[PDB]
Amino acid sequence: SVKLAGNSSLCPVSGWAIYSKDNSVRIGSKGDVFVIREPFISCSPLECRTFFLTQGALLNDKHSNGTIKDRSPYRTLMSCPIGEVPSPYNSRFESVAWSASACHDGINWLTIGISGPDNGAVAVLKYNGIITDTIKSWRNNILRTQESECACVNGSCFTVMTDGPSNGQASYKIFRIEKGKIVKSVEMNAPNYHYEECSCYPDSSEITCVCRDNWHGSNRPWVSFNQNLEYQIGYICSGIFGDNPRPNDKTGSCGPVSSNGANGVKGFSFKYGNGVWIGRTKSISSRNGFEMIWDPNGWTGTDNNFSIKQDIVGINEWSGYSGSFVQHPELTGLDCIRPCFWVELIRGRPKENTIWTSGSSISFCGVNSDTVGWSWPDGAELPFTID
Amino acid sequence: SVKLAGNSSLCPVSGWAIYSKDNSVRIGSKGDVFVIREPFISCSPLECRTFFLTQGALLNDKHSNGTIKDRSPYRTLMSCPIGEVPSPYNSRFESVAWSASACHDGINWLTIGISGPDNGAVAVLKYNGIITDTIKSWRNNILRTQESECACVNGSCFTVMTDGPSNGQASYKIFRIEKGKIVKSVEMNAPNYHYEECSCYPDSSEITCVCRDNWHGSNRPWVSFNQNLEYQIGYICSGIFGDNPRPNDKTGSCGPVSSNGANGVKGFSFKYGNGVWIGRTKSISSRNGFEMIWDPNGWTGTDNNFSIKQDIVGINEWSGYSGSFVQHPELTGLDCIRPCFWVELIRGRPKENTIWTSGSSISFCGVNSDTVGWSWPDGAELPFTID
Amino acid sequence: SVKLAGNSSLCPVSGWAIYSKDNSVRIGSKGDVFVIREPFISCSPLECRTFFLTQGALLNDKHSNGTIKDRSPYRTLMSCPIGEVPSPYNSRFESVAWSASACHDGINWLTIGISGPDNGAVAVLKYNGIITDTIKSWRNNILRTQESECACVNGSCFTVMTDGPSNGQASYKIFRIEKGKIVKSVEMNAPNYHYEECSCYPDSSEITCVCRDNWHGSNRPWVSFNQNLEYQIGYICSGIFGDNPRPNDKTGSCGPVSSNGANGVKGFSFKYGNGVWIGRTKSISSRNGFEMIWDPNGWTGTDNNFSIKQDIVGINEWSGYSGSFVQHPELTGLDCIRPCFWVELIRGRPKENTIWTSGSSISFCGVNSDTVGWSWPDGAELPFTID
Amino acid sequence: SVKLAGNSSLCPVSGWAIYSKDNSVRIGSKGDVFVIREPFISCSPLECRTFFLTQGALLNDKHSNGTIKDRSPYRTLMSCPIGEVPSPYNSRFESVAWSASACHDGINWLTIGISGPDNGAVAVLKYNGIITDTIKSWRNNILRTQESECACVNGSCFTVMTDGPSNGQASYKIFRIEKGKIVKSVEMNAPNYHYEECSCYPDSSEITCVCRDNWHGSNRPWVSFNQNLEYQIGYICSGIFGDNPRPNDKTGSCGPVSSNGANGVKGFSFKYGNGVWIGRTKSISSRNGFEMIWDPNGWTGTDNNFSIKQDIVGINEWSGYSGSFVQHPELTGLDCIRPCFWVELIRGRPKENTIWTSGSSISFCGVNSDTVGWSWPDGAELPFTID
Ligand SMILES: *[C@@H]1O[C@H](CO)[C@@H](O[C@@H]2O[C@H](CO)[C@@H](O)[C@H](O)[C@H]2NC(C)=O)[C@H](O)[C@H]1NC(C)=O
Ligand SMILES: *[C@@H]1O[C@H](CO)[C@@H](O[C@@H]2O[C@H](CO)[C@@H](O)[C@H](O)[C@H]2NC(C)=O)[C@H](O)[C@H]1NC(C)=O
Ligand SMILES: CO[C@@H]([C@@H]1OC(C(=O)O)=C[C@H](NC(=N)N)[C@H]1NC(C)=O)[C@H](O)CO
Ligand SMILES: CO[C@@H]([C@@H]1OC(C(=O)O)=C[C@H](NC(=N)N)[C@H]1NC(C)=O)[C@H](O)CO
Ligand SMILES: CO[C@@H]([C@@H]1OC(C(=O)O)=C[C@H](NC(=N)N)[C@H]1NC(C)=O)[C@H](O)CO
Ligand SMILES: CO[C@@H]([C@@H]1OC(C(=O)O)=C[C@H](NC(=N)N)[C@H]1NC(C)=O)[C@H](O)CO
Ligand SMILES: *[C@@H]1O[C@H](CO)[C@@H](O)[C@H](O)[C@H]1NC(C)=O
Ligand SMILES: *[C@@H]1O[C@H](CO)[C@@H](O)[C@H](O)[C@H]1NC(C)=O
Ligand SMILES: *[C@@H]1O[C@H](CO)[C@@H](O)[C@H](O)[C@H]1NC(C)=O
Ligand SMILES: *[C@@H]1O[C@H](CO)[C@@H](O)[C@H](O)[C@H]1NC(C)=O
Ligand SMILES: [Ca+2]
Ligand SMILES: [Ca+2]
Ligand SMILES: [Ca+2]
Ligand SMILES: [Ca+2]
Ligand SMILES: [Ca+2]
Ligand SMILES: [Ca+2]
Ligand SMILES: [Ca+2]
Ligand SMILES: [Ca+2]
Ligand SMILES: [Ca+2]
Repeated sequence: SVKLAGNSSLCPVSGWAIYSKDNSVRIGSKGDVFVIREPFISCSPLECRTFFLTQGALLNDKHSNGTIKDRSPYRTLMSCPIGEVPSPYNSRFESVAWSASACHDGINWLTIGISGPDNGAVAVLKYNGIITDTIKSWRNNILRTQESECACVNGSCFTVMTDGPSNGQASYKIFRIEKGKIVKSVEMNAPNYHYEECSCYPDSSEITCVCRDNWHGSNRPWVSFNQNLEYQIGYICSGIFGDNPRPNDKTGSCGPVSSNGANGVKGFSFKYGNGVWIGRTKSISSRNGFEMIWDPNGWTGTDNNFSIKQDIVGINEWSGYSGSFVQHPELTGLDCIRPCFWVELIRGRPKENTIWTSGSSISFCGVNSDTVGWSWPDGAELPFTID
Repeated sequence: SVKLAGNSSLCPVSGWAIYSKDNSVRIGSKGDVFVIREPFISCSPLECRTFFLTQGALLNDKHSNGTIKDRSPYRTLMSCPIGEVPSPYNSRFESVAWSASACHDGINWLTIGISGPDNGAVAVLKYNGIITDTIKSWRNNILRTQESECACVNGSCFTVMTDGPSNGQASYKIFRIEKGKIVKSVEMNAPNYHYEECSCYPDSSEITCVCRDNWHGSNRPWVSFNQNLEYQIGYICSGIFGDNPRPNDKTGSCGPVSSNGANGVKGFSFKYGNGVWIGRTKSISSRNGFEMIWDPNGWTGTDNNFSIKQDIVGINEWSGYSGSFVQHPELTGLDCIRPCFWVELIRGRPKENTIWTSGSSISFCGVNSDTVGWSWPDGAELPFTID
Repeated sequence: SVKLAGNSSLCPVSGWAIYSKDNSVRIGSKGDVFVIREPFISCSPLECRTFFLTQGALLNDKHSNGTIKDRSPYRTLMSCPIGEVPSPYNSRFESVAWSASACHDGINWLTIGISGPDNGAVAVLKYNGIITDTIKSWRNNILRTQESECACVNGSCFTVMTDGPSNGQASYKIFRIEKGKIVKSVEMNAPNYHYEECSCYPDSSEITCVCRDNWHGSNRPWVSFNQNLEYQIGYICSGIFGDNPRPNDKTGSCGPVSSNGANGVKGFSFKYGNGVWIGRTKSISSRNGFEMIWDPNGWTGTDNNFSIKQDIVGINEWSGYSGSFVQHPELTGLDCIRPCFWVELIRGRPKENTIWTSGSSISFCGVNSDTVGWSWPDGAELPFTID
Repeated sequence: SVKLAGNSSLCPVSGWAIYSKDNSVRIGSKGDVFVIREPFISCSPLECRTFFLTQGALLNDKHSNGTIKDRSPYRTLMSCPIGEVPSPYNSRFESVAWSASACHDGINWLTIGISGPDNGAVAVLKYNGIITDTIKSWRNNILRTQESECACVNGSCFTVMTDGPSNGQASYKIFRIEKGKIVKSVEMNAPNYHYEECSCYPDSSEITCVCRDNWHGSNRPWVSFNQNLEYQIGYICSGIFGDNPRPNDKTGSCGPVSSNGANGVKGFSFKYGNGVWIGRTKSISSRNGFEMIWDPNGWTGTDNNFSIKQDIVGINEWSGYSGSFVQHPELTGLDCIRPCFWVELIRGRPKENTIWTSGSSISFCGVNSDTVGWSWPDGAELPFTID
């Protein structure tokens, strides 16, 4: 039993092979499946698990009513083996939460679950299911975190949290956590930046996060840092805009792109030098479709040219949140950190005429062997009996 | 694999961080969830489990009819991982019982399950699921026990049982149990006292129990003892009355407070010198709401002043039973015994127009980092389809 | 990991403490519970499991139709932890079978499952879930076995099988099995005897079986043997008749009691010298009620006097099959083999107006501490929605 | 933990003893059971598992509509313990796939799952649930594989894949895989042959596959090879034709039998010198019934005589796919590789008036002790409530 090193580089990849699909909503039509949203994947040296925020209710039951709502005392962070439907019969309880993160340092699971009132939320940190720390809202305005896996390097795991307005300047903090205890934090000095729901991963002993600007950027902000939390900040320069909503592709900016900049969706990207693997919706205006784009100079370059595009979900199909997750050499036996990603497929409100909102998931892992584009949509037929 | 020492002191705490919430009733609207009551939490060196008394039926089924009833041949003690719904598909069978206790000595689980007729009930003791002892009613009047975890110190576990009237003087016995075998017992000499449903915990090699006086006390009786069963008795002196029902807060008594003293509810409190952490309903007349109060001299002082109050369940929401559970250093890695507590959220009869009665649960653990008050209620919408 | 010795004597006991109750039928009203019958319990050095013959269908589903039928290609032997409901979600598959036995030798599980046509049934023997042997019908007339646990001594396990008429002289064979392989068998020379559904247990290195005479005995036949299959045969002499149906208690016989001798029910008894613990229905004419009787000279004496009687199921409640199971010192840490027993509570056809037949179960273990009589019935309300 | 040797010979067997039956469709009438097809069994040194292709839906739910369809983005390869129903609550997720294979090399599970578009499908290979390789369609015409277990010898596992027309000459490749990585492949030079859905097993360090000719053969093609992929090809010569559909038994051919040669069904056979154990439907025109036939010179001889026939499923009952699986000495303790087989029992479309298509399964293992023929059919009553 040993700590993840996290000191090797990210595996370069040429394409994405499908890894999992849970068909949660299709199955929940009859089976006992949690109403969920904000799912994410995270692995240990032994297994990969799907984490998710339940709504404390099951699909096709009356208690799924009004589940478009983001926060409540009923939401809980739970997890199950990857690819399985989130059910009360196969799910491990993690924490009470309407915002969350989780990651394995090689020894145990760290989970972070935020609950409580909007004006004084509290993040409860657990290590091996034991409460080890808490951090309370410092701006009294919806303390919130990744909704994807934290990143671990040599026994230290890192996350980002935000507190403050969703439509203006907020406050962003980076945390270093050891055995579930916060050992260091720093507030990012990022005037005119907006960070939410960061997708963070380790790469050569350091952490890179690609996040969501809900205020005024249709491209994605990023923050990178070493174990001592010495950080750098910026925005993805590519004219291949990564957020949703967004403008049509055109000349980009290394700062926040104001056009269609308000609102957004959780997403991710993988940096490789000046290049970037961009995951994004296919629609510029709604959470529909998904695609992976390789842009060889997209991290630092502003043009809208790219080299590779791989279809993941058809433009006429619902998508939603997406996030990175990695597989360490301790798990794979490789000499690099393998990048994977998941996509949330959201069904129900507000776009569909149901009483409920829930999602299923798909995931892919990066490879250098042959791959293919396609569409792996949710596939449920709405409305349900309960609607 | 080693016996719990139980020789360190109780961890002082400034607040309570939320630990679990199962949403059992909300989920049971569709899912296969046991009708239950009298749940409690108990931990081993490895995990924490929710124990509970089923009614041998599932929610939203006709067999849940009449489950306001306390005792029957169908009630069974079962357990599942903390935070999960009590289902036939994830629950371990423990014992046949309509009253129960359980605890882990560091090596194995001890469970105590009382079943049989009101005039001759028998407690069946199990160690690692094997019957190790029995104790039969000695007053022929509803032998009954904790409905929360027993307490273990250096290979010996302790509990309290009551036999006799619920509305007058009864008989109370303390038991010392080793590997599931009763090695010693003593009858408490407590004229004018009434003890039921004790919440007991270890603290510096000795046991402290805070219980329910159903006869004539609106404050809570307590009994403490060493491994030798040499005991002391009294009542919590604070004018912050702990039982339900109870009078409005006023000058208290170190004896039983007669005002609104009849009837009651299972509860708990944590002693710290002259001070006390009091968990109680918010309503003085019904099982509604829940709050934690820190009263620096409430154990021995009679005034109605206090220093800290933390909201747990809103006054307009149903609560019910509550009980202590601890986490030992063998589990946490701390240098003290950590105090936690659970709350039963009762739904159905008699206050609601259903055919059934059942509960869900929430739990919290004590910390010295930042916390927040809120309301984490049951959240089910009654009546159900079966009603 | 070591073979059960089985060389200590049976623990003498003064009473029976309740061990488990699954409430299968009550729960199956909504939950996904197998339609079953012929359940039995058996333990390893680590755990105790309920074995049972499914009807390849669930309660309250149309496929439960006609399940009064004894034999079909759909019946399967499965098992789950004791006290849990037999569900597709918690049950281990053992074998395809409409008659069965099983037991643990201390190393692995032996299971015996008989399937195939009435005129050529085949018993499939498995050791650790791997087929190790088969034995085919030798009289071409419904090869059938214990429907309770086989008995193991020093790495050898033993069972009894019957082939031939249910209403006249049949053929009875004893088998010695090692690691799932039949190493020896012998045909019992028992003219005028009838043996079915034996309840066998180990006691001082030898095996004692108490069985069912379906031909012409209202008392129970027995067969005992050593590891070399050298056997003795007889009938329980007590005037406290053990079968169902049976006459009112009166002077008994050490041979088959012809009065009400036809038909019967699976049962058990524990021999202690000239004495016997008798488990039986309360009704002399139907499968209702259950009681344990201690008759100090009932094994060899013909009078109808007895010393102890303990109620188990009320006479106005349904019972059914019953069988012995033991707990070895390797499991309990005792210096003797502890006797326990289970009772099948049959609901549905032919006595009740349903389309189906199924059972739940209760179990008890022998102790020398205080116990109490009561009634722990099935408790389901029939008919069900499907009827 | 050690690699399977696979160097012993196949165990000669005289008959087949029933091993498992899951009753999936009967149970799925009420329970939460996946709609599935193309099930198969495969074992490790420790356990045997049922693999299967779900339709991302449950029985008796509207999402089972149209499941006669072979390929979709919703189909997933999952597995559960043998004999258990495939449920979301007991099934492990393996891969996203509408065609698949899997096998254990003694250390870990290899799974192969093909998904993507018909004109560019991709096989994703996993070792211990981690993606280790991919192979993409080379003829752009429905890349497809075994639908039964791959075969492992000394740390190398082997499979066969096909790409191209289902009604004419296609392309067939053999693969050698080590720890989930393709280390060698070769295209079979088989003009006028057609290979699909091979059932492959190890025997004396080499691999033998019996497959399906969908083009123009009513007998079955075979391919055998050593670890070096040096292969031999041919057709089973016996006049006891093995495919479905097929002509009435008559003089056979060692080449493809054109009569009723178009179309077919997945099947298997076990070679013993010039002899062959043939598993086949009972009907020559439809997927009904199943039987095992021993033909002492059927591998190389063209006559229609045989020595042994054992009934498995009645001619008036539905069958479907069938495939071999083996149990290695590492699992059984035998000095040979034991032959077993499974049968898919298909219910629904196109032969039955339902909206759905799904299957249950039975399995048998070869023995030299006594066995019996019978019929162990699916047993579900169609249509269902959803139809
Ligand atoms: C979910 O919530 C909606 C809104 O409360 C429910 O629809 C309402 O039903 C109530 C009671 O019949 C009426 O007073 C309103 O007119 C309805 N509102 C609307 C907008 O239709 C709905 O019944 C709930 N669904 C379930 C399954 O409980
Ligand atoms: C169980 O079986 C019985 C007997 O087949 C079914 O009752 C029959 O229903 C059929 C079709 O409606 C009628 O032809 C007969 O008149 C009925 N027989 C009797 C004795 O009532 C019954 O419907 C089945 N139950 C279920 C749930 O499938
Ligand atoms: C308030 O909305 C935020 C979150 O956005 C949304 C979404 O579907 O866009 C889901 C979350 N739901 C949950 N995590 N439960 C949010 N975040 C929270 C904390 O509400 C947003 O990033 C603006 O601040
Ligand atoms: C008789 O009522 C006692 C118990 O009261 C409570 C209650 O909700 O107040 C539930 C229990 N239900 C169960 N434990 N099943 C009781 N205790 C019993 C043994 O009935 C009380 O303490 C008075 O003696
Ligand atoms: C034929 O009846 C025999 C069995 O009896 C009965 C019963 O409820 O009485 C249940 C069984 N059901 C099953 N084991 N499935 C039987 N035995 C069998 C093999 O049918 C009897 O002992 C006479 O020979
Ligand atoms: C196209 O049909 C092929 C397969 O046929 C069968 C069948 O029931 O006959 C089911 C499969 N279903 C799945 N494996 N999902 C097929 N194979 C595929 C890849 O569709 C056939 O062998 C001809 O090429
Ligand atoms: C990464 O960490 C491992 C484990 O400590 C160490 O042995 C190795 O030197 C590091 N790798 C590199 C490339 O620095
Ligand atoms: C508590 O028990 C432990 C374990 O035996 C012992 O080593 C230690 O001395 C004790 N601690 C105190 C403070 O007495
Ligand atoms: C029973 O078997 C044990 C284990 O082999 C042996 O040591 C012991 O002598 C036996 N007990 C008796 C009473 O003979
Ligand atoms: C088969 O493999 C085993 C394991 O390596 C080896 O020891 C043995 O010699 C082989 N058996 C034969 C018959 O070659
Ligand atoms: Ca934005
Ligand atoms: Ca570019
Ligand atoms: Ca009171
Ligand atoms: Ca005070
Ligand atoms: Ca259900
Ligand atoms: Ca009889
Ligand atoms: Ca007598
Ligand atoms: Ca063909
Ligand atoms: Ca021949």
